[PDB]
Amino acid sequence: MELTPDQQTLLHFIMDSYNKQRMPQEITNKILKEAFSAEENFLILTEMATNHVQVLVEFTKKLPGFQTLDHEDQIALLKGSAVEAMFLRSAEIFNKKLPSGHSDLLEARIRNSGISDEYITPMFSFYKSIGELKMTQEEYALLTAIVILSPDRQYIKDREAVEKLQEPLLDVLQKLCKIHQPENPQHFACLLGRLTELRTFNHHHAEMLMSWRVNDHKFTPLLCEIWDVQ
Amino acid sequence: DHQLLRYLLDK
Ligand SMILES: CCOC(=O)[C@H]1CN(C(=O)c2ccc(F)c(F)c2)CC(C)(C)c2c1[nH]c1ccccc21
Repeated sequence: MELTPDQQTLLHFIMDSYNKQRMPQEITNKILKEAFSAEENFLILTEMATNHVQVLVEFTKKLPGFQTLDHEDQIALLKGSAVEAMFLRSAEIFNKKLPSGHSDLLEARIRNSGISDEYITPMFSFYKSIGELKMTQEEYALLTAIVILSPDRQYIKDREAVEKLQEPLLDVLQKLCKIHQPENPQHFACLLGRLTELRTFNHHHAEMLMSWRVNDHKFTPLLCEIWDVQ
Repeated sequence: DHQLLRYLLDK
């Protein structure tokens, strides 16, 4: 029912690693500052994503038992989760309460940043759906760790070794859902269900990036490696 | 090869 000393220790350690990310305000203040062109926005978002991947690798390395895993599986786990983790983080940032009309202005700037409407509509639908769950920072952090440590990922040699690392994190999250939301016994199921929804953003990701209304699609070498672009 | 990702993982 309640968190054991080891579970409390695990949660606090995951939270410290997760808090090393760029602050939601640091991302929202840049966008909400001035009205930027599609060429400027693509450059702003490319830098944001490069930083996201950089901090994600550091967070991933800190996950208990990740260093003990086979080198090939480590790469496949990061490459297979990077996009999902970026959309989970983007959802956390968008749903952060801001002053009156600020979240609506942020939505407007992203919708008019150069991206095709075909990819925007399911993206803001997912952000608004995630928001409805009223997730805490601990749930966002644990859900990110669960996403990264998904054994049912492509090209993984030893699934069982990944299962053993994900299992305590699922147990911690399950306990937290029963604590923060005892009114809704389906809350944990909703979170896990949102992981399947996250997987849909993978297949057409490179397509969304190349269909951006910019003459030239420049990416950093790290993004090219993680997103399989250029 | 994912040499940049492998480097960031080793260090
Ligand atoms: C945490 C790191 O997030 C990113 O870097 C995103 C963020 N994305 C957001 O919608 C977003 C951004 C800022 C907010 F404050 C917010 F609430 C949401 C999604 C997307 C538009 C699809 C994108 C990102 N980087 C790109 C690079 C090239 C092309 C497209 C993107």
